[PDB]
Amino acid sequence: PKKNKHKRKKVKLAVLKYYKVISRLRRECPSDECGAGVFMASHFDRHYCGKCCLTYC
Amino acid sequence: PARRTLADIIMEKLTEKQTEVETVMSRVLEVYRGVREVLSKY
Amino acid sequence: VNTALQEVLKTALIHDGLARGIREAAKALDKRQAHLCVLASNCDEPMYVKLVEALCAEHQINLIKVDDNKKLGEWVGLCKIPRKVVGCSCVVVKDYGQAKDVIEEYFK
Amino acid sequence: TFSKVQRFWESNS
RNA sequence: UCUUUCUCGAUUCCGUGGGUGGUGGUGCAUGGCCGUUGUUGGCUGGUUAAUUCCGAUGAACG
Ligand SMILES: [Zn+2]
Repeated sequence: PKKNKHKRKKVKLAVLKYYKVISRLRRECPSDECGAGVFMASHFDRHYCGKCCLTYC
Repeated sequence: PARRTLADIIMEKLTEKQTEVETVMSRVLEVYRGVREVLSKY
Repeated sequence: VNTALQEVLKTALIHDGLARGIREAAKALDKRQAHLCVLASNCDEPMYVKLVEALCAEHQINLIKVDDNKKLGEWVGLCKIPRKVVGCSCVVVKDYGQAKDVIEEYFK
Repeated sequence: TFSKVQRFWESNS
């Protein structure tokens, strides 16, 4: 019943999904503190901003 | 009329004194009191 | 041309302006705060080695190519005293602090 | 002679 | 905590030691400090039956 510590998934080339070749493949969060690079997590029903907890659905 | 004018002048002086004193001296509450009571014995 | 770039990366470490790593490099590039970029020539996977100059051309950012990545990493301060030697393949200098003018005329 | 109403107006110890 | 990628970036995290160990428990010497083996003076506020309640707010002698 020992509780194993959570391990972060070491994903290969996390940078190489928001750009082409130019434009932003993901959305940009329109808040004041976040923008110009804060890409927007696109889950199968929603979008989330990972810094200031913006929520769109 | 002179007494009324003197009273008006005194009222203006009192208002000026109040302004000078003001110059010289110079829904979130409920929910944050609730989270205060929550975190007091959290 | 390397000796005229070593001093400007050193003063980038002095003023902490440079952004190490591909993620911070791209995040400095799209924010239009970038001033120049440095790219290692030893990149096995090719789908990112062409993205960096595409972003630099899109944001009008000058680029320097260096042959080594471990040597570039130990120049930009990724080693401690050295036992551990780890290097970066790309780094963007956002702002500077003699040979910086030499580099900026080599760009032209 | 004024400014006593403002003196008693401020209620601080 | 189990999925799905967004962000923070050296503030790091994996393994093996019969090697110490430290937010440890405990005794001794150890420096400071209490208590221990007289006499005479000296009100903005709401509240109650009420100088009611809470609330701000000194001296010498042997
Ligand atoms: Zn954001």
